[PDB]
Amino acid sequence: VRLLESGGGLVQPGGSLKLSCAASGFDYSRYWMSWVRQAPGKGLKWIGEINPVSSTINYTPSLKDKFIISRDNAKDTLYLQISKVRSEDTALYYCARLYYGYGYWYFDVWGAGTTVTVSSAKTTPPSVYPLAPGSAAAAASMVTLGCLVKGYFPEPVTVTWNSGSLAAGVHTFPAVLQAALYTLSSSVTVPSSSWPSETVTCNVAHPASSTKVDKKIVPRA
Amino acid sequence: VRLLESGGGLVQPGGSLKLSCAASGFDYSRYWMSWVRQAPGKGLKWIGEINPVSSTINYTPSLKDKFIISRDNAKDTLYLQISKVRSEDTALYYCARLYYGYGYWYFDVWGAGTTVTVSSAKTTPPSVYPLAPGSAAAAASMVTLGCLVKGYFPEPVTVTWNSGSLAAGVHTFPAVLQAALYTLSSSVTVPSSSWPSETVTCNVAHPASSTKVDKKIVPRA
Amino acid sequence: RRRQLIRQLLERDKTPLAILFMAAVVGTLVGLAAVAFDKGVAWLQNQRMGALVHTADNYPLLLTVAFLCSAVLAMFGYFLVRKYAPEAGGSGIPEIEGALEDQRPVRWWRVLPVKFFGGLGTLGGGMVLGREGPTVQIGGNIGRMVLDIFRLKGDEARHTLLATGAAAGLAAAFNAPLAGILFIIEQMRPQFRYTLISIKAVFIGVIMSTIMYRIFNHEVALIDVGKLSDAPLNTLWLYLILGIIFGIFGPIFNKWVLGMQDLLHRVHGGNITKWVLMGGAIGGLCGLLGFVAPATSGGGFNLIPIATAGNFSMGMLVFIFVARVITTLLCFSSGAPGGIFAPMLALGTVLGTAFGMVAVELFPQYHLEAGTFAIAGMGALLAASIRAPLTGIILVLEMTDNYQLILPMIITGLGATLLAQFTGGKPLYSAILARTLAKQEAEQ
Amino acid sequence: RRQLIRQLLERDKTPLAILFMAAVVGTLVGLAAVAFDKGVAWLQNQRMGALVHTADNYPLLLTVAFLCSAVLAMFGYFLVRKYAPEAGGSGIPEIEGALEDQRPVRWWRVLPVKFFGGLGTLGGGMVLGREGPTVQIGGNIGRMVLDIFRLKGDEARHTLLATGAAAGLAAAFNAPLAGILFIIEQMRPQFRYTLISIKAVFIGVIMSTIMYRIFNHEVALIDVGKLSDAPLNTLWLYLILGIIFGIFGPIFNKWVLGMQDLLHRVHGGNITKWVLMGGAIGGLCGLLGFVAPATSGGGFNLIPIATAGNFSMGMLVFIFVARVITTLLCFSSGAPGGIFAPMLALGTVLGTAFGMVAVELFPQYHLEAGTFAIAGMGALLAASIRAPLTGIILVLEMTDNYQLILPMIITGLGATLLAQFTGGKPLYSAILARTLAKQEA
Amino acid sequence: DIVLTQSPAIMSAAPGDKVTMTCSASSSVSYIHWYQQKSGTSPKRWIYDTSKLTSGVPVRFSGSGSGTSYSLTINTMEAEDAATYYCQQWSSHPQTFGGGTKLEILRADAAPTVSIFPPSSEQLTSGGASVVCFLNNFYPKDINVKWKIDGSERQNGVLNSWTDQDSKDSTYSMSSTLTLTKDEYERHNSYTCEATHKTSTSPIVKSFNRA
Amino acid sequence: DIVLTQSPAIMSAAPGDKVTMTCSASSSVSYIHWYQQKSGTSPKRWIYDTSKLTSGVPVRFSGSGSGTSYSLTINTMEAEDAATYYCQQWSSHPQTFGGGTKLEILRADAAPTVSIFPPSSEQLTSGGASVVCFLNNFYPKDINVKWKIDGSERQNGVLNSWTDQDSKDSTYSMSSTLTLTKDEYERHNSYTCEATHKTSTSPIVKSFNRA
Repeated sequence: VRLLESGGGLVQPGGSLKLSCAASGFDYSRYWMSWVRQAPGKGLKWIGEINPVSSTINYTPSLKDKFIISRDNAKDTLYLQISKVRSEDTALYYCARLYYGYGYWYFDVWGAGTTVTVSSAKTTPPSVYPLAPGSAAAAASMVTLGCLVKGYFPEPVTVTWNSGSLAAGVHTFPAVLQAALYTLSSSVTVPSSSWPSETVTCNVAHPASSTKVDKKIVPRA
Repeated sequence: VRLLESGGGLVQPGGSLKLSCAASGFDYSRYWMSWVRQAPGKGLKWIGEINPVSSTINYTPSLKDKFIISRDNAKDTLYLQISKVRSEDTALYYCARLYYGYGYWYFDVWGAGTTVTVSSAKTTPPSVYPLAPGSAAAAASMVTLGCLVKGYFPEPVTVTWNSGSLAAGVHTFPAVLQAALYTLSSSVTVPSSSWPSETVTCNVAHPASSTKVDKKIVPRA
Repeated sequence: RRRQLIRQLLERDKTPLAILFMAAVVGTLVGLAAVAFDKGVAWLQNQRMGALVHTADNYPLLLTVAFLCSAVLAMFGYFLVRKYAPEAGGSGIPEIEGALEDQRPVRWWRVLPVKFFGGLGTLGGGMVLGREGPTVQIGGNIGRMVLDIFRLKGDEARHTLLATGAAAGLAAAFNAPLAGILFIIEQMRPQFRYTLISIKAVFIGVIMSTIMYRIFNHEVALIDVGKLSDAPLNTLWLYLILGIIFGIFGPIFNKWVLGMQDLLHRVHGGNITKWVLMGGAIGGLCGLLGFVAPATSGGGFNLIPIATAGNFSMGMLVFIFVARVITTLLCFSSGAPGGIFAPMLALGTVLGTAFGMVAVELFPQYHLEAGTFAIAGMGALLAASIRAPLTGIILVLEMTDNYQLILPMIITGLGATLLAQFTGGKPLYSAILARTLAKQEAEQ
Repeated sequence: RRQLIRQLLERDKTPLAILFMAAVVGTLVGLAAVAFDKGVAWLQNQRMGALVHTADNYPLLLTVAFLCSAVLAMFGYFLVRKYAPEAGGSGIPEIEGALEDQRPVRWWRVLPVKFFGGLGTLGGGMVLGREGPTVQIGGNIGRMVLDIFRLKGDEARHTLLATGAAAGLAAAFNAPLAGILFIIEQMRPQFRYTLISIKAVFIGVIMSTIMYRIFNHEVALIDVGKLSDAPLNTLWLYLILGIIFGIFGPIFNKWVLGMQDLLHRVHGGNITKWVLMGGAIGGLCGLLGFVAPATSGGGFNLIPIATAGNFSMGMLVFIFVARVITTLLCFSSGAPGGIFAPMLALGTVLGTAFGMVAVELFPQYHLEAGTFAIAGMGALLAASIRAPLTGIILVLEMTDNYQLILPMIITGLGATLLAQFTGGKPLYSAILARTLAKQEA
Repeated sequence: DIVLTQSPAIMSAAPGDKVTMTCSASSSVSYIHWYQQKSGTSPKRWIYDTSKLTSGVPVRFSGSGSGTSYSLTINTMEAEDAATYYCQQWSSHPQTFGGGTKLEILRADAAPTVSIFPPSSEQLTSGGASVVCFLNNFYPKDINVKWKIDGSERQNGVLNSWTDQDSKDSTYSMSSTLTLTKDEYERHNSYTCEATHKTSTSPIVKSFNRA
Repeated sequence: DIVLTQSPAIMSAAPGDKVTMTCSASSSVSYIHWYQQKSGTSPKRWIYDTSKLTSGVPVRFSGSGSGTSYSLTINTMEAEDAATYYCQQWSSHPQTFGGGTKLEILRADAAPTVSIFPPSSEQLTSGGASVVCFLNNFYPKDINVKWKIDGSERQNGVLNSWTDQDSKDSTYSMSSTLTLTKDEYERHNSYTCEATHKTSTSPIVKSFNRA
């Protein structure tokens, strides 16, 4: 059974959008469906629920038209409209299948989720800067490299080393926001023998702005 | 309920084509589905049937693989794949949902049909030419116009007038074949006090090339 | 007591072939009869809708041919009962129960034509009456006829073919084979002595009349309601309450139907002319109501799926219940031909949904659907008035087909039977037999 | 006439004390059956756990299959022979007698004997049901509370004995209506009128069903999904299927009966030779529960597999023949555990067999064997134990294909008729007659 | 596979006539069905199990018979019944259909409406030249078309096409189409279309002139 | 609505250790549910109705309680047990979750592999200069960072970013980036980067000079 929700992304404050959770691998009727959002680095909150015949739709204590839950059994999909949006609505939204045991209800199965970002900041591609060690660097057992992905909006970027084939010794640190732009750095630690002799490249994709960049780490000559 | 079969058209002799038939408006399980064909200007011959769990599939006196019938309950679709096509296999192919009264089974709801033409020739989108009357015409209570559809292969086409909102007073004449190409014309008849003072357009649609042509009938300059 | 039982146990389930073959012929006749009967009532309800079409303009003139159509059909019904067979008024189940205790006669030559053509009239006019009454009673007589016609001997053959007819009667009325049988072996049987009712013979009867029903009524169900939701364990207690509510109400209803019999006996004073005329007045009212608010009148099978779906508002439900309680009494209590079985399903459905609705908003955490409570409460009034729960539970189960709700259905049903007992209520069918038997030791 | 009027108004009047005690019986029966069913699984589990630890050496694993079941069978047969001989075999014949007062209800003895006895025979994967144990245990539990609470009367005696037996069947099959209907179809003295309060039986069945559902919710005993419908021009084929079950029903009865006798010679009533023969059968079952699992075990696992039409015709015939044998060897040899269940598993197998032949015979009928499987499931119960109304409803409650009601009845009845006309007898009443006549000999 | 042969392959009656067509089987069958296929339309299950009508079938229809013989009967035919009716059995697998009974309607006369059309200037930019002449709504079906380029008769590849009988007015319609080349067309001036029908002794003509 | 607060917000335990979080409710609740959310994935249903394990949960897990106080437990922890555990009631409407308890793999202390990087030549060809300083592979997550420009402290323009615990060795990492204008960066020479961990009293200085 698979839950797969889309519709996330960047929205302007006081805007609105329509997330969609498409279901596969079970009789989509018979089941109650639900939305649960998770604010960044915060707790899980219940948005609402809806029965198969869509004849009962319940929301959380939250003002009037804010959320409009609907479903289309014919397409096997669940919808959620969020209205007059603010920064608080910026969260990861999972849809969920509802079930019981004794009759005390649980959120059975979840989708991966979609991230809604609510900010008036404009979409901005990242600048990628290779981090080769300085001319004073006395080589140890290993060697640390890296590249800086500064100045982008919004999340996410994906940073993989040698198209992911250099899977080990990586650290892609959380991004930080400053003045309406994001910044993160990624470090790959490889053995003393491994670089500069073999070529180390970082691949940065920021699809939010159609940015695909490979940036090669060459030593400071 | 509605059975809307498709994927027919032109095949070279000895080839193969996969017919679909997309159900909607009933629980598509519970129902054996069927395929019945009708060669032009002739009668009805059953091809095969298929119980919902695909555990019983029966065909008509044919060859060991002549026809192949399957179904995707998740898509609600019924399929027919025909092998090594001779000219007897040139027909209109109906998918029919099967049911019974006292227990002797019948063909409950029939589709619209897809037409399969086994021929050497090539797929040719039609040409559509508007036919307003000769400049000096005795335009009485009723003005008759039509449009000419020619140079297409294969069959069929559909002609509606003003997206079908114009229905009464229309004759669409059966296509005639000349040098491996078909030709027909339709003839709408409206009040003289309703043209050119109003838009009259013919909507020719040839599914084989996936081509629509919409020709507005301009009074001759 | 020991050596006799060994002879008995080896001679158990031994039914004479003659009885069994005659049980089969009973069923067939009962079914066809019930089929024909059901085809009659529809045809008559049809002409009645055909008249309203002919006079669709003039508002008060349409309301007249609504009343006078049902009136004339009711009057023709009440008359046939009063003039030719008084025993075949009301339900007819109490009469058959007595016939099994040998304390009632089975005037087949009389009842068949009276009940059949009589019912056609009262049911055809759209009065709030069931088909069971007619079909169960007719069913018994059909079974008595073939006993007489083929002059079969014995207690067994007499009780059995009387019973199998009664069962095939209920079965053909509800497309409910199991319900028919269970009705006979839950009520119907002398609850005070051991009877020679061959249970295997009842079966063959029920089968044949069910087949006969299915020949003419295939592909369309009496009640379609689709598969409702399940019932979680922590919800069951709500069905117990629903049962208790039916339990206090059950006998309160019985007193009303009983009292209303008497209170309407004064209006005509046992006089055929005043009775028939009163009869047409109720009938006419039903045909009138079968237009101005059709939910109030009629058998009630139409509003069952509509209520279960939760398509009525709470206001509209309360109204329907109150108006149906009234209409159900006026028709049955006034001794018109036609059972009170069916309207008692229609009544319990309406109450079940009412309770469901209040539950739903009271307990959002339970994720309720009133339709589950409607189905639980459907055969609940049958379980607290007629006091045949096992028959009511199965009858519902056979018509609604929501087996997953078996527990709630039992819990409510039993909850009704217990409180219906502890509030001093009596099996409405047995209470009427006792009333008519005591009235016979009073005029004699 | 005047006594009937006093009777009719005093109808369905059950003393509150009986009813409250009926409720307490059910609870106890359920819990017991629940715990019993959790035992059998636990023991079948360790049995699979042993085969894991010796999965390499082929004949070595076949030994721990045999000796595992043997030791559990021997523990079973012993507990019966040494402490309560009345609680061998099914136990339903015993309870039927208890209702005719022609049998005692030694509850102090049977409960521990039947419980821990069953756990052994069932746990070893022998071809036996749970009903036997749960129905009998159910009755005893109801007798216990009569005695412990010293309740007076025939009503109170017969009622609490019956509601326990019903709550016993219910909890064994998650089938509330089947339990009730069993009591009021067989179980009741079919020759005199009894004071069995039907309303009281309900309360018992309810409580033990709730008890079952608390511990076993969300998982059904038999899942089979919604099968196809049955066209009227098809019904006659179910009549034939019934007649086939009808001729075979009593023939089976003879064999279970005769096999009881022919196995009584093997041990001659001697506890030492009995128990050792008991472990030999048990061992064979645990052995067969690996080399061909369909031949051994209760049979609930092969019902859905047969109904789906997943066996071939060959595989079916084999399974039937093999199960005929294994069913007799286990039950006829007086091991604790009912023959109810394996008779479902027997009828399903025969049902499918008939279905398959029908399918290719009549392509015009658009058949599905699974419909004939479900018709034939409770058919052997209808021709051997001769309780069709209970069989029909038991299937209906477990398979949930109400649309097949008419075929199910027609087969069921077709079975009961021909099982009657070929001089067969209610296998449960035939055994009571056997034990009562052996008592005055 | 039972071979069903249908009584009249084509039959013609006038509204108000009782009509009975037939289905005869090579072997014995039971509970056959009937399908209505109206012109250029998918079949519709009309009658089933010998005599039960589908829902929404007018009561004028009825089925009957047994064994080898089966009949469909329209008691008082109406003109909206112009279809081809197929019988089909499935009492013996595999199922098999009949050949049809094209029911044709006899009605009163109706004179054709003639419309002449010159080649469009689009088609002239294509090199071809087709002069189209509709003759719509006439009864009976038999009609004679005629082509006169500059008075002189032409038959060098005209194409005729008739509709099926109409379901509501029971009339026919015909299209006649003259095909030339650009220069061929342009080396003539006056085209005419001559229609000869039962309704009028003197032929109806529609003509057009480049001049 | 009902409030659920979880006891150890964050906690650590070595593999094979009795792990025990609490879920205390504001009002009275019955039959609660536990969810296991690993980093960067769906929450998964772990424990339901106070105590029932889900179809696939290893038996080392368990939970119990009643009324107002409930708890989850791991007899013998594993690596595959590090995640946030979210309790959730629905005995009252609306349903509410806990704040979560984050379970982390406790391990032997580790000193950071400090690395300092000079602003890329490209970033400078844009007017900006970021001095990255990586603090990699250490335990616990407690570390302090201090920048020294020309041997003098700098608290303005620094951005630190800790990773969550490592999936291969369960050591934290951190990155400190100091950001300047080229002009500002170019009027200085020495750039130092100090890590004040638990594993040493004297901080691991790593620096470079523009000469």
